Amino acid sequence: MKLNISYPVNGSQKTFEIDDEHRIRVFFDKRIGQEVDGEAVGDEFKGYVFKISGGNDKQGFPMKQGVLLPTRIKLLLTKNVSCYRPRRDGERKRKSVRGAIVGPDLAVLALVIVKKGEQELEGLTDTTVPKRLGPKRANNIRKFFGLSKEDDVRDFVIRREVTKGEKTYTKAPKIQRLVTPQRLQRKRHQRALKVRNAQAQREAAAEYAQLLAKRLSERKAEKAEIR
Amino acid sequence: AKQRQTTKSSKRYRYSSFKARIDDLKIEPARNLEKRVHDYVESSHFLASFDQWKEINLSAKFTEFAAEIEHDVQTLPQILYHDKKIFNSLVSFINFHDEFSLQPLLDLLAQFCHDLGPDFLKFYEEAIKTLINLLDAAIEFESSNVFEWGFNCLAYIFKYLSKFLVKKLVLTCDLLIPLLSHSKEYLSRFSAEALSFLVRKCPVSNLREFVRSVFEKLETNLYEGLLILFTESMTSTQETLHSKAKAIMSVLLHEALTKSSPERSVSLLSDIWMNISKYASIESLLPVYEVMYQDFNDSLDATNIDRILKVLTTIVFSESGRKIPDWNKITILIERIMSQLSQDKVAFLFALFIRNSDVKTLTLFHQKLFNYALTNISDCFLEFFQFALRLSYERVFSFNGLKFLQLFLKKNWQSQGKKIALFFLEVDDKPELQKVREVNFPEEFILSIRDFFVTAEINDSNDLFEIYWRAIIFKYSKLQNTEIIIPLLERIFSTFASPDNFTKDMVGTLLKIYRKNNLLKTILDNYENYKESLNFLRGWNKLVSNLHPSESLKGLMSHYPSLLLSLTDNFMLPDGKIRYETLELMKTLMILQGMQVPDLLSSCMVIEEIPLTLQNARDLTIRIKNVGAEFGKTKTDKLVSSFFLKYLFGLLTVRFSPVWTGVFDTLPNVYTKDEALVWKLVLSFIKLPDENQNLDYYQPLLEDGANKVLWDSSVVRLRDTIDTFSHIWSKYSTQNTSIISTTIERRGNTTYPILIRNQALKVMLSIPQVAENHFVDIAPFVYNDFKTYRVITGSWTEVDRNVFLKTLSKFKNIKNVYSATELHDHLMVLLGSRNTDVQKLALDALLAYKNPTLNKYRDNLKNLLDDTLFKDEITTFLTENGSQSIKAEDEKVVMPYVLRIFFGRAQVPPTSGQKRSRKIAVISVLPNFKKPYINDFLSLASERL
Amino acid sequence: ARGPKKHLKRLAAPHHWLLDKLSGCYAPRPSAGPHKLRESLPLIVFLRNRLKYALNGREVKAILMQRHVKVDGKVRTDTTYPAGFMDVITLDATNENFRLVYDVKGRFAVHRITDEEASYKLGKVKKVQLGKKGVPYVVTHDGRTIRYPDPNIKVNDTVKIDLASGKITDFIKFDAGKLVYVTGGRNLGRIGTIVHKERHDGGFDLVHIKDSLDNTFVTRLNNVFVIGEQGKPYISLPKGKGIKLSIAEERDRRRAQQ
RNA sequence: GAAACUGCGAAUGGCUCAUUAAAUCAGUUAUCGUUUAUUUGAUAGUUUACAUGGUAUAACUGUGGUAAUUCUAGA
RNA sequence: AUUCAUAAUAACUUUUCGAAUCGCAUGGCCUUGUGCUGGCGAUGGUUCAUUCAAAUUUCUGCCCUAUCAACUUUCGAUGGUAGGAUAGUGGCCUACCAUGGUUUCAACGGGUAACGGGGAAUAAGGGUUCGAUUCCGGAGAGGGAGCCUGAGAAACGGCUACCA
Ligand SMILES: [Mg+2]
Ligand SMILES: [Mg+2]
Ligand SMILES: [Mg+2]
Ligand SMILES: [Mg+2]
Ligand SMILES: [Mg+2]
Ligand SMILES: [Mg+2]
Ligand SMILES: [Mg+2]
Ligand SMILES: [Mg+2]
Ligand SMILES: [Mg+2]
Ligand SMILES: [Mg+2]
Ligand SMILES: [Mg+2]
Ligand SMILES: [Mg+2]
Ligand SMILES: [Mg+2]
Ligand SMILES: [Mg+2]
Ligand SMILES: [Mg+2]
Ligand SMILES: [Mg+2]
Ligand SMILES: [Mg+2]
Ligand SMILES: [Mg+2]
Repeated sequence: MKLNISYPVNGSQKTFEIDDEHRIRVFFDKRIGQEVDGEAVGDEFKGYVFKISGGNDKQGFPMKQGVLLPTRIKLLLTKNVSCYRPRRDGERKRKSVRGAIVGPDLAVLALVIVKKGEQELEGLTDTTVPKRLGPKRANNIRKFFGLSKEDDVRDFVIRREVTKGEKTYTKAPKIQRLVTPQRLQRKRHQRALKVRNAQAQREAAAEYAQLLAKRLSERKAEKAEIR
Repeated sequence: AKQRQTTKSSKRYRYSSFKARIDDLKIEPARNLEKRVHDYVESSHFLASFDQWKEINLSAKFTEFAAEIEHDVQTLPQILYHDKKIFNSLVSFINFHDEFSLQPLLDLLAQFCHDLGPDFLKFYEEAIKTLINLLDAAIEFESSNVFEWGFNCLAYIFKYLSKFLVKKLVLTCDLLIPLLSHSKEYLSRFSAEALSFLVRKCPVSNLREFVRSVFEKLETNLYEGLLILFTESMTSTQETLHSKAKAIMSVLLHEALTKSSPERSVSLLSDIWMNISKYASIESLLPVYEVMYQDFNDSLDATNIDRILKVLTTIVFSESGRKIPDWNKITILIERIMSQLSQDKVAFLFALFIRNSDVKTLTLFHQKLFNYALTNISDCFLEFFQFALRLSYERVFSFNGLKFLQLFLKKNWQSQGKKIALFFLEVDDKPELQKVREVNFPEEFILSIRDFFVTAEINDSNDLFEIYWRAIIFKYSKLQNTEIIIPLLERIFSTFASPDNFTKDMVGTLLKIYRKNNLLKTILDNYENYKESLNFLRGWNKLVSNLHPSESLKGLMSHYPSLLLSLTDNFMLPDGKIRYETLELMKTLMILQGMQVPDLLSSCMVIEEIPLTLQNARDLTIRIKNVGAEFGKTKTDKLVSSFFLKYLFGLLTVRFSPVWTGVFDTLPNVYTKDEALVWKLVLSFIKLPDENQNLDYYQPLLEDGANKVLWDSSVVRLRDTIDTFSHIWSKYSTQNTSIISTTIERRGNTTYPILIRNQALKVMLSIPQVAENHFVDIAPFVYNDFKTYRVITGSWTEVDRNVFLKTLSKFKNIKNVYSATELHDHLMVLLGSRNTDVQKLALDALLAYKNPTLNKYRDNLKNLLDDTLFKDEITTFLTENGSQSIKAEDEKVVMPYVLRIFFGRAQVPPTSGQKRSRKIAVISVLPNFKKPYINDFLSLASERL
Repeated sequence: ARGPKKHLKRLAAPHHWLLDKLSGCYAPRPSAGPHKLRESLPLIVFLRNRLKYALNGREVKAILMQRHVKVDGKVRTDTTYPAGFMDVITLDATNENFRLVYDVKGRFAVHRITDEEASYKLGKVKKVQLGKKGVPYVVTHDGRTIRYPDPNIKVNDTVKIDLASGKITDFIKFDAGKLVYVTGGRNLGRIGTIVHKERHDGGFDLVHIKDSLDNTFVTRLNNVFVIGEQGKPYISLPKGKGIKLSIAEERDRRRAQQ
């Protein structure tokens, strides 16, 4: 079966077609998350460690973690699970999914390089893929560059250059959770609003109390007159 | 903002801010070509507009105004006879400032002036005063339309009273000064446009009076107001100038060069020229060009020589030389100016000429251009040549500027030696100025400074400074410099055994002088105190790279076997460059010594060369991991082990997160090579923030050199270049402070990041067993509470302490540490900290001690820490006679932890209903405790007091 | 239905809006608001079918988004905002203030008022009760809650609310001899003076009202709105002064003025 | 300003009369027997801060399975 | 009319809320600091009230059939007590209790080509018949069964079984 091996440190990944059944059989009976020794797979993988993460069968159905069977089964999938994207809020769909036990009928098996062996793979270890995007939140920028609190993130924003024909310029992200005078003004206005509300309520309560006391006094006077 | 609504959406209705409307608004009624009501008249303009406004506006104020004035406006003669009452009512209703009714009133006011123009003159002053109050009132309540109505009415009055107002425009301007000088930019801008129409209509004779008055006024926002007013007057249409622009420019010019006019007037003229030059095309500007050039020729004089010079700088800089048709004319003007002043102005002029002039003209005049610089700018030629290099260095070289610099060096040689040191000091770093370095020097200095070098007293830093600037020049010397340098070298080592920061830099400067073995011996005699300095390393690197290997050098290297190891200490420094030179330096010593360079050294050098960017972020990580794998795989000697491990800690000092990932993975698998060394490196980094690192460096005698190099300009483009020129001038004015400051900038970095302790803590966490063995050195921090120190000078951050406590819990046998009981007691102190996370960390370390009784109750103690299960655990675990209650035999051991835990929970700010209930619970379990155990809790509360 | 409805058929719309039965199939459904659906006049009907200022719904929306309409001194931008009885509608650009008062026929009438009259409205006290923290409050017929009411104010009284500040200026007690306005039943829109209030515990109270012409009619208390003392209303009344007039005389005076 | 996340709507409208004989429905009551998005009005000084995390992912980059679907696996 | 509104005391909570949000604009104080303060709006948030609604509910009112006279109650039928569940009342369900409840004033059962009404036709009046069908209300989405989401669904141009 095909093997989709990913080296996450480099972010690289490549496929290997397999014909001999010895490596395929040492892959048999394993489970997603278990580790296998690359040398059993082949000399090119001597010294490597492969973690099983999933795969697809001869009919394309994916493997699902948590179901411990070597055969397909129809499972009722919901929000926030693999192998299913709900179209409608609260939607649940029962779909056939392959079990988590490796078997002969797996068309492709996905592997993650846990540890690098003595030899270097041409397409995985020898190449690197840069990250597509850089940090956006201010604290993430500081963490990435190890900046101090006094140092301003504004000067350490990663900028990417774009050329359109002969024209050229640069683009940078919008930081969120950046301390700006507008946020301070909003906080101050909110505090002032709440304080003023409290004072107004106290004044109104006091005036009502005075009115009640005056009415109470005059009615008591009238009762005294009646006596 | 900066990306204004250039691309409009498909929405039919869009929101627009008041500032947006104001910015787009422009006061010029004539451009509007829409049909106007007053164009068609049967009786009068006022009546024609009066009936229409009755139809459209229904405001209460306008309705009241209409009724009062309806009867008296039926005919033009009736309006004339009743003009007084009509104007009073119009003024009265406008003062109410009712926006619903302003538009009809303001329009009618203009049409009122239209009917009886010459008669309106007696009303003129009141009408303008009313508008000024309205526009001032309009600032309070936002409405862009109100401003549009008001200023168009002002513009209309100007159009109808154009003849009379022009005769006394100075009076009209006098009324509008509050508007032209108002704080708001737009109110001044709008008024300027309205007054601009009158100016373009003026006769030349009347204009000359007006320009004189405003320039007299110029001697807040008035300068900007005049700037907008005049530039609007000349500009008529896109890439085109008004026909009258010739006379206005000529009249503005003649006054500006007139001695009586203030210098601000010429600067005002300069700012005008930038605006119109930018606005107008070449063809529209040709007629304007000739009038100045003729006037400059006609009015050239000694008194106005500076003023003409300043405006000429304005022309050359404006849009570079693109707008200038014929540079040859300017060159003739420049020659006439030189034949008939301020040095700085010319330096600014010629430098811009070099950059902006066409190639053909400069070829004809480059030779005369530089000879003039030697003629008068020879006093400040260095400031000039620097500015010329910054503007266009390549052009200066092409036109033989270096040769003239040689002549300047050989002409003004004695008076400004130190300035030459500053200039050549600044230009070394730039590679493009390599040709300037290749310039040969006049020999007479190289004898003179050498003569002082042969007999120089060095007993204080002040004496040392004298050699430094002479040393900087001496590098270009060709007269066998090595023989002279060496005697000074032994002198400086002998006189200052313990160098300061400044002394180290000079030694590198002195080494930098050397050009293609004894001097190698001299540096080897005293290098332990100079390895850290970057300049010293660079000079040493240039030396050894120059020397060719031979058996004699092998003997020199043999005499000092500890050389290689000592240099390894540099790899812990916070500076990338210093490490790189040490790597380059270390390699060539291996060539001179003949010992084979390990491949690890080459690989580490490559890593330093890789830029620190997100694109290269991953690439850096693999390289560090790969070399680490190589280092672990291949057995090596102590030097390689000392090399690589120190280099790894150097990578921690780097401020790039990907670098940290590689080293943090590499170090735990390679520390076994030298466990003692790695601990020393970790220990040092922990103590670096506590250690106070201050760069103490010589301060030369302060120089009071400062002056206004150039005039101030409102336009940003000219001002920035002026600031650049002045910065160079100020730098050269104080040569001692400039020379000394430049050295500081290029010295390098010595201040470790304050977080460096955190990096070492991560290393310690990854390898607890090393910390456990070496607990002796790390013990004091716990007993000091991680506070330097009764007032506390500094203390560890909360994150740092948290990582520290993790390491303690990870020790395999905490019980057998150097001071277990004292650590155990202090872990008691942390167990009761108000922060529950600290308490959990302390408990984990306490559970690291193997005690059978505590293990029996390990779960209950943990549950007490957890906020969710805190309440139920108290009732089940601590209830007297409970099934799960602590046994009496084990009560002695567990109870102190229980009491101290509850103490921390008791310190929570009892601030929310859940939190308040928590404080009530912790006090309510006290009666369950025996009285001796109740007593100790009270003691714990009183211990802090 | 599985939830709240959002459409209103023209035939099912309130009769007093006077909507064409063939203009379309649907009528404006008043959104939730101060007044009930059947006792409210949406702004679209008022601006289009009554004032004729707008020719269709879209133009009404254009007017509203320009923020030219104010209800009780507040700008409203909802086409189907349920303006109702004793509501003040202010148009500054046109300079009018309208008070929504039923005519004798039982329909909301275009009644223009002065600014000083537009500064205040009237509210029937639907409820009085102590709120949280022991703060008394009164709920009026238009959903306004006013805290710290005058203690003498009780249910069925009328309170003069100042729009700018939303506070009670004066009040009228519900007593015999008071001037009242009918807001329901086939006597809707009439005006008279209270004569007697018949009470039935556990049932609907009945009120006898005498007009200026000496005619008497009985109406449930829920449809009575005190508007002042006899001869001294606190608001300007529409033409006809809430007097019901017969059909024959209607023919008569139409002929006379014609 | 595509895509995606987020919020709202999709329980309105339109169609048909199968079941249903105190059921539906009409009129007339009650909630002191309860839920109520939204509108409208009131209503909260008692709760590193110049502002916290991934305990995190989509869109996106890239490697793939299935004959096939508004299928989706690994990184 | 209330154990109502509200308030108070003592504790309780895998226990909430009490603004880490956004647009436009740049005013006022000064000890001149990117110091302090400050405007017009949007979106959220506890509780109360109002509104749109929902749920249940009190009384009266349905065509033919007595050659349908007794029905309901074992497996809730009538009612009491306690609990569970419900947004909530309530045999709605559970456990223990009693033997109750409707009926010749037609229960119960059967038929209905029975969705109900506003209305339509005819007639002199009484009546007879029609009303799927422009509005109101109820039920459904081939037939039964069960559900996530959401304020609101037992939704079907949402999901899951079984039957065809
Ligand atoms: Mg952009
Ligand atoms: Mg009642
Ligand atoms: Mg969504
Ligand atoms: Mg049927
Ligand atoms: Mg039946
Ligand atoms: Mg019934
Ligand atoms: Mg909504
Ligand atoms: Mg609200
Ligand atoms: Mg992923
Ligand atoms: Mg019960
Ligand atoms: Mg039972
Ligand atoms: Mg029928
Ligand atoms: Mg029907
Ligand atoms: Mg349905
Ligand atoms: Mg069908
Ligand atoms: Mg269904
Ligand atoms: Mg369908
Ligand atoms: Mg449907």
